[PDB]
Amino acid sequence: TAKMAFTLADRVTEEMLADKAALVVEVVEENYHDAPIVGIAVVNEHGRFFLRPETALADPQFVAWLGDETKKKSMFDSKRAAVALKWKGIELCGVSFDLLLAAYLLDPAQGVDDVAAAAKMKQYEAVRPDEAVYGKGAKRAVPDEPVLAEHLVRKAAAIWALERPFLDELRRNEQDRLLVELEQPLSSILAEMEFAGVKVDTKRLEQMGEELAEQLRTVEQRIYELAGQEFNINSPKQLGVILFEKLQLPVLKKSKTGYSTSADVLEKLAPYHEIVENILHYRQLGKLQSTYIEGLLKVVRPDTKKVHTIFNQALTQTGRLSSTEPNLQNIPIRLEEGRKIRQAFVPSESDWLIFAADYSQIELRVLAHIAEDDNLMEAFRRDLDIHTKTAMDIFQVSEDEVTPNMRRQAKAVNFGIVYGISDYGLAQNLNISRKEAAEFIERYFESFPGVKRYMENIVQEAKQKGYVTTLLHRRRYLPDITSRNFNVRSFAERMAMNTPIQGSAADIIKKAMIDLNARLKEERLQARLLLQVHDELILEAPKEEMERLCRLVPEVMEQAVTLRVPLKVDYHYGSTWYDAK
DNA sequence: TGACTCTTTT
DNA sequence: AAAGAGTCAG
Ligand SMILES: OC[C@H]1O[C@@](CO)(O[C@H]2O[C@H](CO)[C@@H](O)[C@H](O)[C@H]2O)[C@@H](O)[C@@H]1O
Ligand SMILES: [Mg+2]
Repeated sequence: TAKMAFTLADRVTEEMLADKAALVVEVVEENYHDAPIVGIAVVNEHGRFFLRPETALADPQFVAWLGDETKKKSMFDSKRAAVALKWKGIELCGVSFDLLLAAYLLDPAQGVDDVAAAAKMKQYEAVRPDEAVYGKGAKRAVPDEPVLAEHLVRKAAAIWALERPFLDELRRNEQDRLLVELEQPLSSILAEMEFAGVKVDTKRLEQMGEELAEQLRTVEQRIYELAGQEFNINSPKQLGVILFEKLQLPVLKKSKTGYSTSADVLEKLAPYHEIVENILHYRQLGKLQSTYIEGLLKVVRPDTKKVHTIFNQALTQTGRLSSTEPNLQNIPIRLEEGRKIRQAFVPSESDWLIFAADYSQIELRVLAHIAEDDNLMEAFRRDLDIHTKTAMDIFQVSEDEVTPNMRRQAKAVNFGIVYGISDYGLAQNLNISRKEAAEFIERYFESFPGVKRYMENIVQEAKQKGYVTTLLHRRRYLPDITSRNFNVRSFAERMAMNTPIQGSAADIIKKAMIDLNARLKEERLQARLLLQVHDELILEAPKEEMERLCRLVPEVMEQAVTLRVPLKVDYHYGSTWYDAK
C-alpha cells in the first residue's frame, strides 16, 4: 500500500489550527488514566499532519486550539483523549463529532472498537485495525515513528471522510440529536467523573482483608476435615470429585465439562453433608477477599488513594454504561458482610459527604408508560408497593392476605418482566416447573392486559421493522426474530420486549446526568458527580450542601422526562457510601 | 492464551 | 439479562 501523504511536522503551524479538523490524540494503553500520549494527527482543509506530543502539547497555540470550543474537532473515543489530557493539565474542547459514539448508536451489535471497524460499516478500508498495528497481548507495542505516524494520519483521514455519511444515517434514523445532545455531552460528563475518581479508605479495606483471611483459614481447614483430605476448593473439578465421588452426594445438575457446583446446586445438597454449607461460606468469603478487597486495592492509585474507573459508553446493547478497573457497578449490597465494603468509599475532602439518589422502579414505570397499561399506571399513580400489588392481582387476594412468599414470587415475575428472562428462566429462579411458571405469567397478563398487548405488539414491530427503539430513539436490530430455531427466536423476542424498557431507562438517567451537571453549575454548588450505577447517581459534596441537594437532585432526576406516570427518586447521604443508605 | 465456571450488581 | 477471579487445558 502506498503511504498516504502527510507532513511529519517538527513544529506547530497556523494551518494546523483551522476551526474544523479530524483530530487523533493517541493513547495506546488500555487504561488511559495518567497514560502516555504517543502521537497526534490532524487532518483539515489544509492537509494532513503528524505532530510529536512532546512538541504539540508544549506549544501554547496548539494547547489554546485544543481548549477553544469554537474550533471544532472530529474524533474517535474523545473521552480517552480528554481524560489523558486532563492528567496533563490540558482541556479538550469543541469535539462536535465522535465516530465511536456515532457507530455505537447506528448499531451497538457491531462491537465497533476502533476506527477501522467503524470505517468498514461504510465500505471504507484505507485504515488498519489498531490490533494489526500495535499487536495484541504480550506482543503489544508502539511501532516505529514512520509506521505510527502513518496509522494515526489514516485514522484521522478516515474520521474526516466518515463524518458526513455517519451523520446522514443518524439523521435518517432520527438519532442525530441523540448523538449531539445526549451521548456527546454525556461523554464530557463521564470524563470529569473518571478524572475526579472516588476516594478509598485503603486502611479499612486492608483490615477487612485481614479479618477475611482469618475466617478463610478457619473455614478452609474445616473443609479439609470434613473431606478427610486437602484439595483445591477453588477448582470446581476437584471439589466435584470430593462431593460427587468421595462423598457420593447426588448429581442434580451437570455442566459441559462435568459436575455443576453452582451455589444453587450446593444449597440443595446441604442436608446431605456438613461440608456443603462450609463450601458455600468459603466461596462467599473468597469472593469478597479476591474480587473486592484484593481486587479493589490493586486498582487504587497510591498517589491519590482514589479509584478512577473507566465507563464504557459504547458497549451494551441496551444503552447502559459498563465500568471497569474497578467495576463500580457490582459492589456488594445484598448481604451485610459484603455491603460493608462500601464503607471504604469515602468523600475526597474533609467535611464532605457522599450523596446517592436512585430511581424507584424506573423500569416498571417506563413499562407502564410505553404499554399504557391502565392497572400498572394506576398502581404507580398511587405510588403503591408494586410487588405487593402484583401479588394481590395474580393471587386475587387483599393486601393483608399477601404472605411473604407470595410477594417474593410476584417480585420474581416483575424482575422477569423487567429483564426479559424466559419462562424457563422464571421457573429456574422460583425453583418451580415451567407449567407453573407459565401459569404465573398467564395470570400476570390477565391482570395487566396492556403489558401483554405491548409484548405482542413490540415483537411484531421488531419483525416488521427489523429493530426496536427506546424513548430517545436508541436502536437495537434483532435479525434473529425470524429464526426457525426456537431458542434463538425466543431470545430475540425477549430482547424486543426488554430493550425499550431497559434502554429507555438508560436514556432517562443519561439525560438526568446532563440536566444535573448543568443545574449544579447554575446553582454554583461544589457538589460533584462521582458514579452512575444504572438507576442511581452518586455524588460527594460539602456537608453544607446536603439540604439543598436533597431538594435539587431528586427534582432534576424526576423531571428528566415526562411520562404518563410519575418518576420517583429516593435519596440518602452519609460519611461513606455504605451510610448513604 | 483462551474456554470454562462461578459470583456480584441492576 | 448481561466485569472479573480462578483453574486447566492447549
Ligand atoms: O476507551 C474506552 C473505549 O475503548 C474501547 C476500545 O475502543 O475499549 C477499550 O477500553 C476499555 C477500557 O479501558 C477496555 O475495557 C476495552 O477492552 C478496550 O478495548 C471501547 O470499547 C470503549 O468504549
Ligand atoms: Mg433502586
